[PDB]
This record gives sequence, C-alpha cells and structure tokens, in this order.
Amino acid sequence: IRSTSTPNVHM
Amino acid sequence: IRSTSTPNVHM
Amino acid sequence: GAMGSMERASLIQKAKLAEQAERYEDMAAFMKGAVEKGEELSCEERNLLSVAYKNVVGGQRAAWRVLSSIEQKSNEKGPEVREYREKVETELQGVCDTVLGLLDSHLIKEAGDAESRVFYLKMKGDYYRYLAEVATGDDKKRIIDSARSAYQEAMDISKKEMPPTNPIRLGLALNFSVFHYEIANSPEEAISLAKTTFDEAMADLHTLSEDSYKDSTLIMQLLRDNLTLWT
Amino acid sequence: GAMGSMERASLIQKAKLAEQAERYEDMAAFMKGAVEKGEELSCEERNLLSVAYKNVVGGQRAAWRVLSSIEQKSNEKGPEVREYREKVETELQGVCDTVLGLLDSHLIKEAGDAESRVFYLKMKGDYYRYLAEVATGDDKKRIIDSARSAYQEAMDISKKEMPPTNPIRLGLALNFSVFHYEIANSPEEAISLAKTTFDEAMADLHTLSEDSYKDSTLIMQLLRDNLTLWT
Ligand SMILES: *CC(=O)N1CC2(C1)CN(S(=O)(=O)c1ccc(I)cc1)CCO2
Ligand SMILES: *CC(=O)N1CC2(C1)CN(S(=O)(=O)c1ccc(I)cc1)CCO2
Ligand SMILES: [Cl-]
Ligand SMILES: [Cl-]
Ligand SMILES: [Mg+2]
Ligand SMILES: [Mg+2]
Ligand SMILES: [Mg+2]
Ligand SMILES: [Mg+2]
Ligand SMILES: [Mg+2]
Ligand SMILES: [Mg+2]
Repeated sequence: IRSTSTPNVHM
Repeated sequence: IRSTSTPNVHM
Repeated sequence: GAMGSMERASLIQKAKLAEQAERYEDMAAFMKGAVEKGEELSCEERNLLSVAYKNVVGGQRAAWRVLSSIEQKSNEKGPEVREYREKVETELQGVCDTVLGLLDSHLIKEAGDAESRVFYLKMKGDYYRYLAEVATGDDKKRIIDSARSAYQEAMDISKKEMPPTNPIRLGLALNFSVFHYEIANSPEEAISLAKTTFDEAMADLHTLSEDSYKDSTLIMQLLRDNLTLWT
Repeated sequence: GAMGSMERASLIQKAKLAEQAERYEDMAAFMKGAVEKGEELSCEERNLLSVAYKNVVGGQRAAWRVLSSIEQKSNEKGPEVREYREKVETELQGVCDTVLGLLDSHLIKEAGDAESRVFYLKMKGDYYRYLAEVATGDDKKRIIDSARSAYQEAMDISKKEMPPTNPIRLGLALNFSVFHYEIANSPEEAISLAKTTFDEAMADLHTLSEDSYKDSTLIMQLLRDNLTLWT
C-alpha cells in the first residue's frame, strides 16, 4: 500500500 | 552456543 | 506513580494496545500500573506482564552481551566500551529490581491458585537469573542463592499441584535447567532435570489441556533441543 | 545537556557501539551530543546521526499507524485508544522537533560541501514530512510548506552540484516523490519526479562512484518499485 522511501541502510 | 529458555510466546 | 490516576481496566486495555504496537516499555509501565492497584492478576494479565517485561529485559540482555563481547575482545583502547557496557548493565539491573519489587510487594502471596503461585516464583527465579548473568562478588552469590531458592519452591508446588504437561510447570523446569547449566556451573543437575521433565511429560501425555497443548508441546521440544545441545 | 562532559571522539565511539548493540535511542543521544560540540560532521558521522534518528522515529511511526488504524476502525468504546495514540503522537513530534532543532541550530549552513548541504536539507524535509503524517489544521499547512521548501532547495543544489547517480541526490528525489504522493496529494508531480530521476540516472550510469554504487543501484530500484506501484 504505502510508497517506499529511502531506507535506513548503513553507508 | 547458549541454552534456550522459555520463549516470550503469547498465551 | 505515573499510572496512579488511571483506572485498572484502562491500564489493561492500553497494555494490550501497546503489545499490538510493539511498544513494550509502555506495555510494562501500564502493567506495573495495573499491578499497583493491588488486585490479583488473571492468567491473561500475567501473560501481558510477562511479555512486556521479558521484551524490555530481552533487548537489554542482547545489548549487554554485544558490549561485553567487544569489551572482552578489547581486553586481549579507552574506557568507552566499559563505560557504555556499565550504563546498559545499570538499566538492566533497574528493570530486574522493578520486577522483583512488584513480585515481593504485590504478586507473591501464601494464598492464590497453584498456577499464580508457581508463575510468580518462576518469574522471581528468572529475574534473579538475569541479575546473575551480569553480577560479580558479594552481590553475586546472594543473587544465585535467591534464584535457586525461588526456583526450588516453585518446583515443590508444581510437582505437588500440577500435571507434568502443565505449561507453567514445563517452562519453570526448562528455566531451572538453564539456571543449572548457564549460571550454577552444574551441567549434571541440568541434564537430569531436563530429561526427567521431558520423560514425565511424555509418560503422562494424556494430561495435555485443550487450551494450552501447543504451549506444552513447544516447551517439550525446547527441553529436547537443550538435551541435544548438552548431548 | 547530558553529553556535555563527554569528549566528541568518545561520543562518536559510543554511537558506533550503540549501533552494534541495536540501542538506537542511546545512539541518537550520543550523536545529538556530538553535534552539540559545534564541529562539522563527516559523511560517516552523518550516517550515524541519520541511522539513529530514523530507527527511533521509525518505531514511533509504525506504533502510531497501528494505533491510528485501531482508532479509525473503532470510529465505525472509551477514550483509551485515542489517549494512547495521542501519547505516541506527542513523543514522535518531540523527536522530530529535536531533529529539526539540531538541523537549524547546528548543521544547516550557507557554507559546507554540496553533500552536507543537500543531506541536511533532505533531512529537514523528511522530519517535516513525519510531522505532516500526524498533523491537522493551522499547524499542518505550515508543516507541509516547510517540507516542500526544504526539499526544493535541496533539489536545486543537487541538480547543480551532483551527478545524477549520486546516492544523496537519488535518495532526496525518492523522498520528495513520496512527499508528493503520500502527503501533498499530487500523484502527477510524484510520478514525473520519480521517472525523470530514474531515467537521468540510467542515462548517466557511467557517473556511479566506486564507493557508493550499491547505494545508488538500490535507490534506482526503489524509484522503479514506486513507479510500478503508482503504475
Ligand atoms: C495461566 C497462567 O498463570 N499463565 C502464566 C502464563 C500462563 C505462562 N507463563 S510461563 O512463563 O509459564 C510460559 C509457559 C509456556 C510458554 I510456550 C511461555 C511462557 C507466562 C505467560 O502466561
Ligand atoms: C556522504 C554523506 O554526506 N552521506 C549522507 C549519507 C552519505 C547518505 N544519506 S541519504 O539519506 O542520502 C541515503 C542515500 C542512499 C541510501 I541506500 C540511504 C540513505 C544518509 C546516510 O549518509
Ligand atoms: Cl556511557
Ligand atoms: Cl495513554
Ligand atoms: Mg477502577
Ligand atoms: Mg557493574
Ligand atoms: Mg552428562
Ligand atoms: Mg574533545
Ligand atoms: Mg494531536
Ligand atoms: Mg499518471
């Protein structure tokens, strides 16, 4: 349902 | 490695 | 306390909402509020209390184990790892103190049904055991005795008043067996208790209850898994 | 504040330990402490700040959505659901206020490299967007404007100073597209931004950096997934 945003991925 | 104890299973 | 103005039934209701929202700190606070009303808890309410506090102390134990392992590997570079491990240790001890306080001030009674009496004494053993995982010195042996004593009293009541498939009885026996192996350096006592517990349940399998057999069958498998591990 | 006596380098060190221990509230507190030293953050430190706060506000958003859905279904039975949803809402707003405070008091500057300027303005948009998910009335339109404005300024800098595969540029564009679709009721603006962003990255794929291409390729797939969803 909800649009996906930038994930909390360690850079 | 660690022994398993009673789990946090909803009753 | 902060929950003093809220009705018992609303605290129970909010504990269930907090469980649904995976807000386990809130859930524990709501159930501490409910216990402080000074009425007895039902089976369903003991489940809410147990789940909430076990989740909170669970995250603290996992954190402490990560930090303790970094610290021991570093003892093979600054005070930061020790300081932060001590900070998490202090909070963990705080939560175990809160639980042991509630048990002693409100929940543990001479009266009540066997289920309630065994459950609370099992819970006293578990939270003394969690303190023992992080303890050292004069504080420690006091802690290990308090855990064994609470567990044994629980075991005495369970063997006299409950069928051998009863999920509180099985969970208590599982957790006492872990005390023996992980805390008390007594692998023999652990294996003996676990094997006796499994074998007696299977011998009297007909005693499974229609409302709890899935819980009993799960604990029986965990005793089997520990026996395989301890070989 | 509580971190005022601790050295900046020790706060960074403890933020990394807290990340390892999955103690994200501690990690956020450590990084707020580091920011309050008033030195600039590196790329690695912005990652620690971002991860810590996104985890904290993440759990609050998930909690709020669970509670809000129970509340709306109940509006189809006591004040308890509304009261508890309001309690979680207040804490969420508290954390977004803390982040927006740090950005405005310490991090957002006229000077600095493009990466830092775009990252902080993207972060301002995101935390205004999180306030907007729970806002209503005169407070709300103020919030939605503040989010769009922060995002647009970020977009202006990114298109001028960064290659079109840059992971901050791509993540900002992904998040502005979500603002358009989920907050601003502008599906057209969303689809247009997402498609332009994907197509321009693919057109200039040669601009991928050796140290960040896995992050760029991940965001490109998330823009594609949203386009599939918005069809
Ligand atoms: C009826 C009652 O008082 N209950 C307490 C319990 C049901 C069971 N415990 S427990 O720790 O004994 C336990 C046993 C089996 C399993 I699977 C999980 C937990 C806690 C929850 O409520
Ligand atoms: C170098 C720098 O300043 N950085 C900030 C960042 C690297 C990236 N952001 S982000 O929100 O732009 C982001 C982009 C791609 C992905 I996958 C995740 C997050 C946050 C972390 O550090
Ligand atoms: Cl610390
Ligand atoms: Cl509340
Ligand atoms: Mg009342
Ligand atoms: Mg100590
Ligand atoms: Mg043996
Ligand atoms: Mg210093
Ligand atoms: Mg409100
Ligand atoms: Mg369209």
